[PDB]
Amino acid sequence: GVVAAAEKTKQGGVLYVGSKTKEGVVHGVATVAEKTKEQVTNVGGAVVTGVTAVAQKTVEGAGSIAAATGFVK
Amino acid sequence: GVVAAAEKTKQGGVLYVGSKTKEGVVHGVATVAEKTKEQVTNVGGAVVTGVTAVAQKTVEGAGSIAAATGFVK
Amino acid sequence: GVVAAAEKTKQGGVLYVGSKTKEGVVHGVATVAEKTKEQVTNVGGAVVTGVTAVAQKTVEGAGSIAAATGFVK
Amino acid sequence: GVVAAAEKTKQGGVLYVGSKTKEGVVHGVATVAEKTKEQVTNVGGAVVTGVTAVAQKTVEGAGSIAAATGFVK
Amino acid sequence: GVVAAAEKTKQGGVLYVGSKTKEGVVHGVATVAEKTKEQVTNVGGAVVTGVTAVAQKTVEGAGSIAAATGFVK
Amino acid sequence: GVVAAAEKTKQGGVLYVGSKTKEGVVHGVATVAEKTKEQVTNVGGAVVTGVTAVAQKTVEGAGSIAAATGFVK
Amino acid sequence: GVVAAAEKTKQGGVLYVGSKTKEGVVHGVATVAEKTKEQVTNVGGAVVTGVTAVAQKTVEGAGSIAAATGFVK
Amino acid sequence: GVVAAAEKTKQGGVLYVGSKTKEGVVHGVATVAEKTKEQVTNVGGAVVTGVTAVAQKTVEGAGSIAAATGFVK
Amino acid sequence: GVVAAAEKTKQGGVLYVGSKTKEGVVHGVATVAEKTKEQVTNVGGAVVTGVTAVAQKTVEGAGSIAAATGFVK
Amino acid sequence: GVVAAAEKTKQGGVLYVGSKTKEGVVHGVATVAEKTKEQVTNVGGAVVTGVTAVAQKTVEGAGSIAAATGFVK
Repeated sequence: GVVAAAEKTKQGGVLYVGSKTKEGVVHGVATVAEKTKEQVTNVGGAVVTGVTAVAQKTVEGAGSIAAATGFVK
Repeated sequence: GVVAAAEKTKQGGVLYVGSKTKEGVVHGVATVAEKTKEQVTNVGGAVVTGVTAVAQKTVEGAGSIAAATGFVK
Repeated sequence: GVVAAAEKTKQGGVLYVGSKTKEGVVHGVATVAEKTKEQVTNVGGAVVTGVTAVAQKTVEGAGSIAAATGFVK
Repeated sequence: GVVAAAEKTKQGGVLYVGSKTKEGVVHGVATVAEKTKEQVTNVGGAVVTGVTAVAQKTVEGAGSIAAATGFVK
Repeated sequence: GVVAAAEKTKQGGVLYVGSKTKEGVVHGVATVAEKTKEQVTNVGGAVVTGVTAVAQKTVEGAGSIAAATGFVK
Repeated sequence: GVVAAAEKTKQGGVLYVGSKTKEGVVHGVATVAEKTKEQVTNVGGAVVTGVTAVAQKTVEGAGSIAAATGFVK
Repeated sequence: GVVAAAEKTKQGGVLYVGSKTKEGVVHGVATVAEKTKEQVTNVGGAVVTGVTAVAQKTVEGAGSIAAATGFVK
Repeated sequence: GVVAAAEKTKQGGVLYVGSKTKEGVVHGVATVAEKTKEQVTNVGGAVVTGVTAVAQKTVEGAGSIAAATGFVK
Repeated sequence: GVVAAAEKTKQGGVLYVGSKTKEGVVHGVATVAEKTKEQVTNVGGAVVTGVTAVAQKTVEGAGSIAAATGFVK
Repeated sequence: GVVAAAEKTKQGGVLYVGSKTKEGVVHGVATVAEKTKEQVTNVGGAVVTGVTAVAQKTVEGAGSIAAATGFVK
């Protein structure tokens, strides 16, 4: 039983980023592999992957990830 | 049983990013592989992958990911 | 049983991004592979993949992903 | 049983992006593969893949993805 | 049983994008493959794939995707 | 005085190339340019530009090239 | 005075190349440039630019190249 | 005075190359430049630029190159 | 006076190369530059630039190169 | 006076190379530069630049190179 559950129940500044760059090489979430069996990537949140990466008020509610990998059994 | 469930029940500034760049190479969520069996990528959230990547108020409710990979059984 | 369920029940600033770039190469969610069996990509959220990628108020309700991969059984 | 269910029941700023770019190459959700068996891509959300990719208020309700891949059984 | 169900029951700013670009090459959701068996792409949401890709208020209700691929049985 | 002069006065094996290729992209003598004034290409000899390029006993006599480029004077 | 002169006065084995290739990209004599004034390419000899490039007994007599470039004077 | 002169006056084995390759990228004589004034390439000899480049008995007589570049004077 | 002169006056084994390669990237004579004035490349000899580059008995007579670059005077 | 002169006057084994390689990246004669004035490359001899580079009996006669660079005078 691989169960994920999420509930969100609502009974309802300045951010300056000045970037000046030359030759920007960016890798974010990388999985490099040879001779694998499983390559699982779950993103319940945020992956902000700029050369200028700004993430404001981003992952702000009720996230659930349930990963079951392998299980030769 | 691979179950994902999500509920969202609602009973209802300045962000400056100035980027100046030359030669921007960006990789976000990469899975590079040789001789795999499974390559799973679930995105219940956000993958913001610019050279200028801004993510404001992004992943803000009730996300569920249920991944079951492999299971030779 | 691979079940995903999502419910959303509603009983109801400034963001400046100035980008100036030369030679922008961007990869977002990449799965590169040789000799796989499965290549699954579920996007219940957002994949914003510019050279200038802005994502405002994006993934804001009731997402569910249920992936079951492999299962040689 | 591969079931996906989604319900949405409703009982009912400034975003400037100024981009100036030369030589923009963009890849979004890529699955590159040799000798696969399955290549599944489900998009219940948004894939915004510009050179200037803006996604405002985008994935805002009741998404469900249920993927079952493989199952040699 | 590969079932998808969706219900939507309704009992009922400024976004400037100024893009100036030369040589824009854009790939969105790509599945490139040699020697596959299945290549499935379901889009229950949005795939906005410009050189200038804007997606405002886009994927805003009751989406369901149920994919069952493979199943050698 | 841009002078070229050539005189040729005559008082008068096995070469196996087995090529097997897929996806061959070949560029030979390329001059790629933006905002030039002169683009001169003189070929007094041989430019053999195959995917399988064999040149046997090719440039075997009395070649002269006299190039004068620019000369703002 | 840009002078080239060439005179050729004549008072008169096994080469196996077995190539097996996939994805061959070949560039030979390339001049890539932005904001030039002169782009001169003289070939008095041989430019053999295959994926399989064989040049046997090729540039075998009396070649002359006289290049005068620029000369703001 | 930019003078080139060449005279050739004639008073008159096994080479096995077995190549097996995947993903061959080859650059030979490259001049890559931004904001130049002169880009001169003289080839009085041989440029053999394969993925399998064999050059047998190639540049075997009387070559002359006379390059005069610049000369602001 | 930029003079080149060449004279060639004639009063007249086994080489096995077995190459097996994957992912071969080859650069030969490269001149990469930003903000130059002159980019001169004279080849009176041989530039053999394979992934498998064999050069047998190649540059075997009477080569002359006379380069005069710059000369602000 | 930039003079080059060459004269060649003629009054007239086993070499096994077994190479097996994966991921070969080769750079030969490279001149990488930012803010130059002159970039001169004279090749009166041989530049053999394989992943498997064999040069047998190659530069075997009468080569002359006369380079004069700069000379602000």
